[PDB]
Amino acid sequence: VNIEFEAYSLSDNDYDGIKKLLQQLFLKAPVNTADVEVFGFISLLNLTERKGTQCVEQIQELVLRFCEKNCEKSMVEQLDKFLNDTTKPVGLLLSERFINVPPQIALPMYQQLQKELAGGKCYFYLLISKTFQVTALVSLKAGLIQSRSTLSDFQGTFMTVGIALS
Amino acid sequence: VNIEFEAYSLSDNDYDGIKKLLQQLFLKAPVNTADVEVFGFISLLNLTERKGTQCVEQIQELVLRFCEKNCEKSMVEQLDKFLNDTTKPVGLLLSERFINVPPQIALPMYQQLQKELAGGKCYFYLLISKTFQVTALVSLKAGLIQSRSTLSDFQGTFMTVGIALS
Amino acid sequence: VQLQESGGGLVQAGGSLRLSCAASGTISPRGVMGWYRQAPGKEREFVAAINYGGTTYYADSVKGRFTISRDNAKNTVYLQMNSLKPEDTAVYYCAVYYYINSQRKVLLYWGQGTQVTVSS
Amino acid sequence: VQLQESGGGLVQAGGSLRLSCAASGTISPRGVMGWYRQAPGKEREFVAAINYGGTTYYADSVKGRFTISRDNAKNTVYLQMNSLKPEDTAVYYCAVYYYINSQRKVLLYWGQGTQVTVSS
Repeated sequence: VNIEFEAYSLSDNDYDGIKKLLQQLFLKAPVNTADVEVFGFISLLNLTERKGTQCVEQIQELVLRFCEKNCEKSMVEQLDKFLNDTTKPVGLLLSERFINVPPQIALPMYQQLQKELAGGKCYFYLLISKTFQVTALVSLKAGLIQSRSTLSDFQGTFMTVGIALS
Repeated sequence: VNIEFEAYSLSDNDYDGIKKLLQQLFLKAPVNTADVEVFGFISLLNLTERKGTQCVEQIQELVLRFCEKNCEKSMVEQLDKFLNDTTKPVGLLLSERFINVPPQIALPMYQQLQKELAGGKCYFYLLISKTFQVTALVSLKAGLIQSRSTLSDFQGTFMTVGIALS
Repeated sequence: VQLQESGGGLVQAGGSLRLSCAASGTISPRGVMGWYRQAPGKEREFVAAINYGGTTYYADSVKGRFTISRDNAKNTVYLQMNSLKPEDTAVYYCAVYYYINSQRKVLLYWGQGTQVTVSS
Repeated sequence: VQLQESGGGLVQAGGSLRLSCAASGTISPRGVMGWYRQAPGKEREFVAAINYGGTTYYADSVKGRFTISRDNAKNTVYLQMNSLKPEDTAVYYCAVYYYINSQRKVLLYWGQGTQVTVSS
């Protein structure tokens, strides 16, 4: 099972709305302590579970719906339901066990996801990114992959991890 | 991973106490509807989880403690903690998602466990049995096995199933 | 809206049956009526469907053997089943559904189904 | 009860170190003092232990190279480490524990550990 989506066609305020969407997600969970922009989350999943596969139906359906023709302004509203609907698997999985790691944790996890994506643990990622001042490029990557450990054993199943890089 | 325990050395009131212990367990959960004695439960487990392996530590420790020399009257008290301690993985797993199936469901599941034990899904079973009037034999079998489906897809992970055959 | 299936039964291989599904109420002109089958221990699969305007759809497994038709005045859909095979043995259910758009189907009503058995 | 490790450091392979672990309070005569080591990215493993009566225990990896001893008047345990190998590089922790019975060990106190580095 693989599901990989990338969009380079976003508007500055589409990026800017989704960033706010992710930010509430951050503020809404436990916070932890002990150029380019990147924001999003990396959630570990178990596909032998009901939750695991119930999520995937939602994720796959969102991606299917993102493959609509004029489906671009809608991105920001469709993401609003997706991740903020607790009446739903993905919005529910992000209210429970969402942890906010500081950037020194986050960068290694981004970079390894970025390696693993380029070339057994089901990971769910949603990741926006801006490269500048001006804006040179805006990118929403979001996918379901099975790979090598990105978590440092510091993460459990249905544990989600916050990315926030500036 | 395999863990299999059988004891044919029980007293009539050791059997009779454990039966009461299992019975409260039955009364304490949702009840479902749509010669020899056998009583116990069959609980499906996922070993890639924390819960799954936290249970096994308890199960393995109970079995280790059952391999003590004079450890027979203690069986009834040690089982009392084991399965009724919600401050503990196994006593907690039996308070959540314990389902009581009628005997027409239960017998097929016993019989298949009895086949699979004789000769990938981690199952946890605890099973007492009397063969008579008089008492000819009393048996406490209890183990951790990985096998073929005993549940009829009617069971989920960390779902436990009641056995009660008369 | 209730859907009432009928015309199931036992038949020999190569034989024919005619299933009927009557609706207790008026089906919207947006309503598609479809037949689905469920073999023992299998999921429910699509067999054939017909829209209000008479456009027909068939599964590849029944194409050239089965013929769906609809009577709008009787609120009834028919499935003529010819050249029956042992693999056509299933419970056959009718359903009413409509499309919101090209990607979104809403199933509204299911019938209770009718048994078809094809003996060798 | 605090346990204070000392005598860690850098040494060449084949060399020797003497670790010491002092307890801030009186250890019960039922108390066993043990050394444990944790290499980078590894679990904490047993090295050696000594009971109040001077009975010694060693891991097979250090047998014939290391010698544990205890001073009951100073509440101090020593680990003489001879013929050091690169694989002896770890943080070394002392602990106080006792046996309730033949199967049940209770760990009471852990020290903060001392670094040992064995260079090639």
